[PDB]
Amino acid sequence: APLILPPDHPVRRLFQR
Amino acid sequence: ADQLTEEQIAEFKEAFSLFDKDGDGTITTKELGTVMRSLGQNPTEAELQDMINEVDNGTIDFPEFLTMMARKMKDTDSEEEIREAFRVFDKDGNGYISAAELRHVMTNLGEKLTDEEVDEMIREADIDGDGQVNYEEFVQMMTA
Ligand SMILES: [Ca+2]
Ligand SMILES: [Ca+2]
Repeated sequence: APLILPPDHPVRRLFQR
Repeated sequence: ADQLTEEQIAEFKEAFSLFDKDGDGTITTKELGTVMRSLGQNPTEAELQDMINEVDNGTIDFPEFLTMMARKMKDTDSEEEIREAFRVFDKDGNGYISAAELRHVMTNLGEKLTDEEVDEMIREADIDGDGQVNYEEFVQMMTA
């Protein structure tokens, strides 16, 4: 089970390719 | 997630109108600086000029001012989260992020990338060419 990051998190913005 | 409270907005309004010479509701660059110094900060010439042009003569009204203050809140929260993330990515705590550390943390965050893709991200963010990503290179990588 992977960690759940908030939508406004910079790391999730890094996921964007 | 984090937003400006009614208390803060009211305080921003009072600080805005306290240094508005006319009753127009639009302050200049010089007047904006005095507002900032009343809010416990101290920006410079270029900083004040960059803030006033980011939200559009060289004058701004309160709705544009509140927009600028909201963006400051958004940026200061992103700055610490990047600082938080760096300590997580830096598994051994040596002050650098290796390709192995990057791949491991990405796995726990539902991000399965190939070893080549990881090498690319490191190669892309590595300015001084040490082989690993330090905090300075990490910030630029996260800000984009
Ligand atoms: Ca490390
Ligand atoms: Ca480096």
